[PDB]
Order: sequence, then C-alpha cells, then structure tokens
Amino acid sequence: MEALGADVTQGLEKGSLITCADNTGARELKVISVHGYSGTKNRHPKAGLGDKITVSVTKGTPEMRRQVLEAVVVRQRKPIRRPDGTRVKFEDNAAVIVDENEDPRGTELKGPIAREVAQRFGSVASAATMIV
Amino acid sequence: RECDYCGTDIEPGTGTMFVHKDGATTHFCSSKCENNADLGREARNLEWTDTAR
Amino acid sequence: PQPSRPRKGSLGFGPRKRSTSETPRFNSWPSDDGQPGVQGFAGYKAGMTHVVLVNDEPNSPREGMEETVPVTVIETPPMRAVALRAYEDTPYGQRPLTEVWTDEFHSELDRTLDVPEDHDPDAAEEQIRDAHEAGDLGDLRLITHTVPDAVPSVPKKKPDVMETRVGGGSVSDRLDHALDIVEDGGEHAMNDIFRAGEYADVAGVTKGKGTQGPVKRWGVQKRKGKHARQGWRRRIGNLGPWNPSRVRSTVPQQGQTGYHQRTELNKRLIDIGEGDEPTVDGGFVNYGEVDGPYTLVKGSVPGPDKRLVRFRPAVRPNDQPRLDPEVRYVSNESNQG
RNA sequence: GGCGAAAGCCAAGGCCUGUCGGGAGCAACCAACGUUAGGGAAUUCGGCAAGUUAGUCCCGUACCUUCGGAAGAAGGGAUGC
RNA sequence: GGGGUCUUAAGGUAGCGUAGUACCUUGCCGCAUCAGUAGCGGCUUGCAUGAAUGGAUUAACCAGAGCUUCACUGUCCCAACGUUGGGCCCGGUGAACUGUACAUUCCAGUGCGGAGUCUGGAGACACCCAGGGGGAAGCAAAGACCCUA
RNA sequence: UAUCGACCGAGUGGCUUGCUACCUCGAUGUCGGUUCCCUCCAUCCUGCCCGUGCAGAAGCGGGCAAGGGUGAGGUUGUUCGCCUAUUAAAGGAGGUCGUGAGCUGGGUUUAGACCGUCGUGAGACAGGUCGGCUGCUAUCUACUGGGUGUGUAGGUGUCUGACAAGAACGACCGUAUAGUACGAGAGGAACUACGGUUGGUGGCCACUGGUGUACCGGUUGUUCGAGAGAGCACGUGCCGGGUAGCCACGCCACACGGGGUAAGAGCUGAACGCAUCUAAGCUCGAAACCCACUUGGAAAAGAGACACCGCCGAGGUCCCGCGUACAAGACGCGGUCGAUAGACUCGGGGUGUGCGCGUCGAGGUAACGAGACGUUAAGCCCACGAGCACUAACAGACCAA
Ligand SMILES: [Cl-]
Ligand SMILES: [K+]
Ligand SMILES: [Mg+2]
Ligand SMILES: [Mg+2]
Ligand SMILES: [Mg+2]
Ligand SMILES: [Mg+2]
Ligand SMILES: [Mg+2]
Ligand SMILES: [Mg+2]
Ligand SMILES: [Mg+2]
Ligand SMILES: [Mg+2]
Ligand SMILES: [Mg+2]
Ligand SMILES: [Mg+2]
Ligand SMILES: [Mg+2]
Ligand code: NA
Ligand code: NA
Ligand code: NA
Ligand code: NA
Ligand code: NA
Ligand SMILES: [Sr+2]
Ligand SMILES: [Sr+2]
Ligand SMILES: [Sr+2]
Ligand SMILES: [Sr+2]
Ligand SMILES: [Sr+2]
Ligand SMILES: [Sr+2]
Ligand SMILES: [Sr+2]
Ligand SMILES: [Sr+2]
Ligand SMILES: [Sr+2]
Ligand SMILES: [Sr+2]
Ligand SMILES: [Sr+2]
Ligand SMILES: [Sr+2]
Ligand SMILES: [Sr+2]
Ligand SMILES: [Sr+2]
Ligand SMILES: [Sr+2]
Ligand SMILES: [Sr+2]
Ligand SMILES: [Sr+2]
Ligand SMILES: [Sr+2]
Ligand SMILES: [Sr+2]
Ligand SMILES: [Sr+2]
Ligand SMILES: [Sr+2]
Ligand SMILES: [Sr+2]
Repeated sequence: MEALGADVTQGLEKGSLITCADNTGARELKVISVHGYSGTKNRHPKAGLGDKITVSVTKGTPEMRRQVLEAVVVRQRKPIRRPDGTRVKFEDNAAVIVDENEDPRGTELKGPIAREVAQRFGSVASAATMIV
Repeated sequence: RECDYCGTDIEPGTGTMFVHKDGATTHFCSSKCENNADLGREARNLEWTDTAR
Repeated sequence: PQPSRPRKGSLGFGPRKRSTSETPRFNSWPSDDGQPGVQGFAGYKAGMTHVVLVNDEPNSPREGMEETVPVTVIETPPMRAVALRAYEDTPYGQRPLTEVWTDEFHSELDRTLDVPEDHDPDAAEEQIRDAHEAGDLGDLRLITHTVPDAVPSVPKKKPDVMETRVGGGSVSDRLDHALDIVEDGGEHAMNDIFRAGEYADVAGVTKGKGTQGPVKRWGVQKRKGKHARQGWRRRIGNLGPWNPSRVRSTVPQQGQTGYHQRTELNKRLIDIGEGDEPTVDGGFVNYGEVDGPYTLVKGSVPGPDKRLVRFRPAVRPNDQPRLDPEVRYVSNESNQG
C-alpha cells in the first residue's frame, strides 16, 4: 500500500471491539482480520491506524449485525508518530466500513480522522468532516 | 508552539497531540501535563504553570 | 502439528563471549577508488539529542520539509597517524613487512606503548619500496592513535591505538600519501576523511550486561500461563532431544550478554563541526559537556557513553550520498527529564 | 477504633531465642510480592492464577415459587471535614 | 421375535427420550459464534428408557458436572522495571543420596537388534568457577500391568 | 501422451496397520499439547525453467531447487479432522511415534460412585459418566559463559588468518511503466526505477511509552498531649507525580556486485560427408553453491608476523581512588607530572507552593474555627554535569631476562 507518512504502533488485534465511525447502521465492529498481514507464531494479528481490516458487526441494526465486512481504521488510542516527531492519539478506536472499491459504505463519517488515512483511501477522507 | 496546558514552549520534535472526540486538538509538552489534566485539574489552578503565573 | 517459527536469536554473532579488545577492529575496508586517503577515524561517544533536518531524498514525498532526526553526538578530536606499516603478500596471506615511524609523539603515548628512541625511517621505507618493486606488496595501513586528553569527559589519558588501512589510487601514489601523513607528526582530522552526509560504518564494543538468561540474551519466551507458576518462569523447555545425546551449541543458553564487538552498517553522518553547538543543558548525563571537534551520527551507535567508536567509509551503502544536509535545529534541551 | 471477643494502631506484661553471621546497586535463576501502555480471555481441557465487586443509608428490584422464598436479585444515588 | 401368535407368565401403560442410558454419532432442524465434536430447544425409529431395580417433575439449598452474557484483568499478544528472601563471595558449623572397574568425547558401524569402554575415522593441552539439565536406556522401590506356580 | 488415466507388471520408503516375540519385567513413565534444538525431500510459497486444449490475465501439468517461510482463530483431551477470516503459501516427515531427573495432566489406566448391557451372585464391559498424587542437593559426560596454569620461549603495542558460525537477511503490498503490450470486447500484463509494510537479525535510549518500595506531594486509622515532626498499617497504609538507570510498545542499521553450476536456452562440432546443445570445446542460466558482509579465532605442535623498549632493569604485581567492567576470577581508568571518588557551590533536573506570622473565614457572647490569600516560581529532594586539590588516591613493599 501507499506509504502512510507516519509510524504506527498497532493498537488493535484480532478480536478487538471498536467504534464504527459512520452511519451504516453498524454501531460496534469486531476485528477479525488484517488485510495483507502475516504475523508469527503465537502472535495475535494486529491492526492500527491506516490498515484495512475485515470485521464482523457486533452492535447495530438487525440488518447490519453479524455481517462480515471490510473496513478502514480511522482512529486509535495508541499513539502514532509523525515526521516531525510529534505523537498523535485519539479519544477512541474507530473504523469506517468500506466496500470492494474502498469507498465508504455509509454516507457520513462521525468524528475526526487522521490525515494519514487520506493518503490511502481518499474517498473515505473526502467524506470526513474533520481531518486531524 | 505552546503547550495547551501549562503554556510553555514545546521543545521541537517533542510532545503529544490528543485528539478529542469532537475534533478538538490539544498539544501537550509532557506526560505530566496530560496526567494533571486527567485528574481534572485546571492549568490556571496550579502555581507551577506559566498559565497560572 | 506444531507451527513453524524462526529460531531464537542469530547464530552469526558468536560465540557470545566478552570482547578481547575494548577498541574495535574492523575486519574489512572500502574499495580503492578515489585519490589516496586514510580509510577510517575514531572518537568517543557522548550521548544523543535530536535534530530538525530538511528532507533531501529526491524520491521522497517529503523532500524539502522539516523532519526530526535522532542523533548520537560523537566527540572526534584530531588523531595521530604515528606509523606506516606495510604488508607483503605471502603463501599464507598477508604479513606485516615493516613500519615507518615519526619523531614527534604525543606527550602521553608513553602510557600504552614503548615510544621509539632509535628508529630508521629510511631503511624501512627502502625495504617497503624494494618490496613494491618485486610486486610483493599487500595493502598499506597507518598505525593510528587517539588523544583522549583533548576530551575532558573521558577520564583516560592513555591513548587508544588502532591500525587503519590506506586506500586510494596507485599503490605508489598511495605509499607516498601515507608517508607524508606520518612524517608530519601524524595529526589528521575527521574533516580529512569524512564529509557530512556520507554514509559510514560504525564499529564499537556494545554495552556490557554481565550474565543474562535465554529470554533476554536470545529472545526466548517466558513460560506461559500455568507453566509460569509451577517453578520455571524463564528457563527454556529442553536442552535437546533424547538423540543426539548431547547438548548442541545452538540451543539458547545463559551467559555473557553485552560487551561484544559490533560493526553497524550505513550510518548517515549528519554533520561534522566543532564547538559546543550540540551540547545539552545540564550536560550529557553520565559524560560531561561537549565543546570541541564533534560528529553527529544519525541514529544509534554501539556502546555506552565514553566508549571509543570507529568510523569507516561505508563498504556496502544502499543509497547515494546527499552531501551536507541542512540542519535547521539542534536540541539543547536537558536530557534529564 | 468499629456492629464487633473483626482489622489496624497502642498500654499493662513479656520478648529481640519462631537463635549463625560477614560482604557484593547485590548478575543469571528460584520463592513470595508491587507496577505495567494499547488490546481485553485472543491464553487454557477449563478465566486455572490473578483480578473485579465490597462497609452503611436512601430509591429500586424480573422469571419462577412449596407463598416461606427468589432478594443484598438486577439497576441507580449518597458517603469527609 | 414374527405375522394380520411364538418363547418363557406377560409383551412396555403414564411419562421421559441422541439421556451421567443412543453403538452408529460431530444424528437431522433451529438458536448462539467470523467459525461451536460444546451448550440449549425441537425431532426421536429408545444398538440397549420407564414407573418405590421407582417414573416424571420440581421452588429452596450446594467448595457437586456442563454452557452463555455483562463487568474486570499481564491468562495471552510480549514482555519490562521494581520489592523482600535465597542464589554469588567470606568466617564458622557441617551431613546425605550414589560408587565393578576404567573413563576428554563425537560421527558412523558392529554387537542379545537401544555402546563413554568393541571397529573405522574425526576431535582432544591440564585444572578450576557459574549454569540450565541432552546422555549415562540417570538415581530411587527384587514391575503393582501381563503370564507362569 | 495439454490433461485424465483402468487392467496387469516392476519397485523404493519405513510415515500407517498387521505379523514375530530378538532386547528390556532386581521399571526404558502413557496419549495430546507445550517449549527448545537439528534434520529429511516424495516442494505448499518464494527464485530459474519446459509444455499447454499457452492471445492476454489466470489457470493446468511438468523440471531444477531444501536459502528462507509455512501464521491467527471456533467445537473436540484429542492426534486427525470439520469450520472461519487473513495469507506469497498458510507442505508433509524423522529425531526413544525428539522433548515429564522441562512443563501440563484434559484423555488412558488403581483405590470412591452412577447409568446402560451382561451375570443367580461376587462382579464384568476393548461402553458412557463425576472425583481422584507427578519424588531426587548432578558424580561423570555434553554444551553455554567465566577463570588459573603449562607449552610455544624479557616486555609493550599493532596485526595475521588456518579454520569456525550466520538467514543476516526472507517475503509482500503500492506507484510510475500503463488502462499500455495482448484482445472484437470484456479483461489486462512485463523489464526497470521508486515508496512502504511484514517476519527475522544486531544495536540504542534524543523522542513516545513502561517502571522507578531514589525523591516530592495529598490523605485514612492509631501512638508520641496539641502544633511542628514522626513510627506502625509487609517488606511503599493508600493515592498522585516522577529524575537517573533499565527497558519496548519507542528509535537506528541489516547490499550491489562478482565467480562457478542445476533444470533449461543456445554456439561450434564429430562419431555418422548430412543432421545433432555434447562425445572434446564453448556462450548463458536458479531465492540454491563460492565470494562479497558480520562474529570468533595464535594451542594453527609448521604453536605465526611487525615495530619499538629492555636484560639491572623495560615491564609487571601488591597497594590506593574508581567504574565505560563484573556472581569468584577476569576487564577498564586514575593515582599530585592528578579532577579518580567525596564534601561545598553553581548548573541541570523532580515535586508543586514549606515552618511560622499576618489578613480573610460559615458561624459563635466568647472561647473556638474546616479552610482561603499573602509571605512563596516557595520548601524539600537528586544514582547527572561543571567549578573546585578542602578531604581521600598516602606511605610504601616486591617480582623482573
Ligand atoms: Cl487473522
Ligand atoms: K521392563
Ligand atoms: Mg499457540
Ligand atoms: Mg532522558
Ligand atoms: Mg521531555
Ligand atoms: Mg488455542
Ligand atoms: Mg410396578
Ligand atoms: Mg527379571
Ligand atoms: Mg526434487
Ligand atoms: Mg514420544
Ligand atoms: Mg527427558
Ligand atoms: Mg517427572
Ligand atoms: Mg528433580
Ligand atoms: Na472498646
Ligand atoms: Na509430546
Ligand atoms: Na527450501
Ligand atoms: Na482446532
Ligand atoms: Na520412551
Ligand atoms: Sr514435535
Ligand atoms: Sr576477520
Ligand atoms: Sr507439580
Ligand atoms: Sr545415544
Ligand atoms: Sr510494653
Ligand atoms: Sr545459639
Ligand atoms: Sr508508581
Ligand atoms: Sr475463554
Ligand atoms: Sr478459546
Ligand atoms: Sr451500588
Ligand atoms: Sr544446578
Ligand atoms: Sr533431491
Ligand atoms: Sr513456484
Ligand atoms: Sr475424527
Ligand atoms: Sr489426568
Ligand atoms: Sr609436553
Ligand atoms: Sr502496477
Ligand atoms: Sr476496464
Ligand atoms: Sr513500612
Ligand atoms: Sr479500597
Ligand atoms: Sr546444459
Ligand atoms: Sr603462541
């Protein structure tokens, strides 16, 4: 994938529960897999700000629940490092559901988004209200 | 740049930026400021802050 | 069916014993290309700080932007090249042929070796040139020593001596270059060998950590869950199978960890200068204040502060040199905090 | 002190005899502990081990039931000087 | 069991049922999970349920067996730092287990087919400290399994 | 004969199962897992190739090839297997079905108990079920690290390199190439140049993070009459902050190219006038082999080389102050021709505003009064740096060709 432009300390793992920062009808998402990741023995596959992950819907409308979908991590609590050394972290961990072509499935995004995510999923960033 | 908490200049290539739920952005010079800020303390009420002084 | 997994630690840095010489000994030198010139230098480690740099990678999206970079401050005062030792090629590799010395020696070189009182710089030079005529001349190296007296933060006065190969054009022009450097008094500087922005390999004896177990020393796991409570917290599963009935040297075991020699490839030289611009408020913790010839190496350098480190023109660089990076800022903030 | 023959602290009284000591910021490793960012049972046969909760007052309390119970259900609020 | 009685007197009623009883078996359908040889509900032809050899069912009770959820957490990702007592060095005190002999081994082979000791090579200067335990088919108890008397 | 492939026939392995009863009954602990190390190739991925029912993209099949990789999860004790999402791929096998003087103890397989079936009964079951223990101070050998001696045969310093170890590097995604070649279209490459991620590796601590029973502060109970200042509440009563140091969750570094080959593509070329990649010869060509790179390495018995100093004195030991070192030993630095350690003072840091006094303070006749402000960027403290010979590195003993 295109370089992020920041170093990331994965703050999530397979099994983590996170917020669904959009209006698709999904309130809570469970991380199942990390697109393009291969770990090592005994290591829980990790995910962080910027990754594309497969997720299952834990909380939300009946129609969305239990569905296995792709998403993009947009916010995380564990800090990330920017070129100038400054660290950046968020209030929560969030991901926006996205389709086969990486376009957000929902119409609106809720909450801020790391500018770095724009360097990959521009269509996601160009639906963001606030880009930090 | 100034630390949004105590108000001192922030040593370049240093500090952290906390991104609030609503989008607000708070630059912290040190862990100490973030931690006092978590205890719900107001920079003004602490005599050791440039803000207070 | 037991998942696969790489072995714990590398089998290429052993045996993991204590180093023989606290002073590093390169085991390879750069290629003979440019004009003649000494292929290495040395200094003493002081500590780290960071710097703000203008990205200069032509292929980077951030080219021209501020970028903070960690840096290790190395005090690098001038050294003395006291002799020109020549090697001859023999059926058993290279062997020291003879050496050419000077008269003017640092006032305290008499703390390490027995300074020469009666020497013959020509009888030697002649032997060397005769050898070169016969075509039995292997490379030429300069016996080199530091002047820790120029460094107040370092308690020692007793110089550190090391051989440094001379590389360059033709062996003849090279031999003459070497001889001139020595004859003088030997004195030379980091400037003479390096330019800021070039890549250098840094060698040094890592920090010592005494004896340590398999976990820290080899990176083996700690017993997990219930296994961590029955009496074995950080002891490997087994020393080996039933057969072969013996313990292979490859199974991770406790022992000396640290104080080994390591040669760290491609370290970018951010800036060469002199003075006290890179010192830190309050002084570098466990070292002192810098105010003299110094070097800023990008990243880390093996060994604790005060340890002698060695420089050498990168032998296997991966990038082309981007000379004289633009240093917009150099932190002087106290390291205590 | 507190509900208390509870804890904790302290008298009267007893003791330094749950009787080998001296050294090394005192390494590895072990016993028994403290603290750990983000994630939060992914560990394991199994949440084993640890932890969470916690005293008291007010509000409030489901299914089921042998009408006794369930019940401190759950849930919420208060608490010093 | 056979057929639309036969054995051996009767021929399984009410229940319950893949059971702590169901071999086949992870039975089939459903719930729950990203995925559930589990658990629960239903079906049920029950290899081989069933009425004081008690059946069914059941509030309360339980350091009894299994399952799920919320909360929490170094159980784990993945380990780190620290505390106390040991460990290590020194004075003093001072055992035991074990011992055919020899013994610096290693890779192969051979041999009663599982060798430090045989064969052929390889390696090997001696002694000491600390370590975790690969081997001595380690030490411990004339195998309790199995057969024989 | 792209691909699939019956019958029948010939084999190799020693992974399954069976047979045998050679070894062991004065004991070789069982399944599964786990942890840690080596290996095999009948190759799942990665590299290089051939064929195609090969346009392309992608498949399918075959060849060389064991450098590296082959992961996370749901039921089940499971091995196995079924299932889910990731993946370049999530290959199989050997090591006493590697691994219990390493762990676990869920299954098996004692003594308790229930069910079904069988038995007149005791009781049984190659059925199910709940419960049910894991000893030992390492003598030798083995290896990981550390020392003392002897040999080579006065000392200091620098080297050499026989050999030895390495995966020190493996893999992926993305961009330009390019919506291009190819193709009606749909679809859709590559060489090469770049950016990044992942797994592995070595190191480091400016940054972020953890710790930090140094330290500073808040505060509960109780004891010292109150105040001040303290002890105890387990090796901090509890709580907040946290320097150094150590750390990872942080940060830095880990080629390019040569050489020789395999499969394969070829040249020249005969036997065989032609043909023929092969027989002699030659040009190429794999993540594999060698080198390059890193680490060890004068005990390499051919026991090494160089330079200087010294043989009445070079150098070393003891001693003393110490740590860039450390379990003993070892290693490194300084020793008045001195900043080696401490005191002191600055600096740089940690806490967070001291004792006392003054004013204010709901009230209360008053006494009394939780607390607020000022004095006070205060007080207290520092495993760091600098200055500084004040104190202590003194005095001095010895070996030595
Ligand atoms: Cl996954
Ligand atoms: K036996
Ligand atoms: Mg595992
Ligand atoms: Mg610091
Ligand atoms: Mg800081
Ligand atoms: Mg598991
Ligand atoms: Mg009856
Ligand atoms: Mg017998
Ligand atoms: Mg093959
Ligand atoms: Mg076995
Ligand atoms: Mg064993
Ligand atoms: Mg055992
Ligand atoms: Mg034992
Ligand atoms: Na009382
Ligand atoms: Na096993
Ligand atoms: Na391979
Ligand atoms: Na499984
Ligand atoms: Na066995
Ligand atoms: Sr195994
Ligand atoms: Sr070498
Ligand atoms: Sr046990
Ligand atoms: Sr054996
Ligand atoms: Sr008393
Ligand atoms: Sr006594
Ligand atoms: Sr703390
Ligand atoms: Sr669980
Ligand atoms: Sr599980
Ligand atoms: Sr409550
Ligand atoms: Sr031991
Ligand atoms: Sr082969
Ligand atoms: Sr392939
Ligand atoms: Sr099965
Ligand atoms: Sr068991
Ligand atoms: Sr001899
Ligand atoms: Sr592309
Ligand atoms: Sr198209
Ligand atoms: Sr205490
Ligand atoms: Sr409490
Ligand atoms: Sr060929
Ligand atoms: Sr020698």
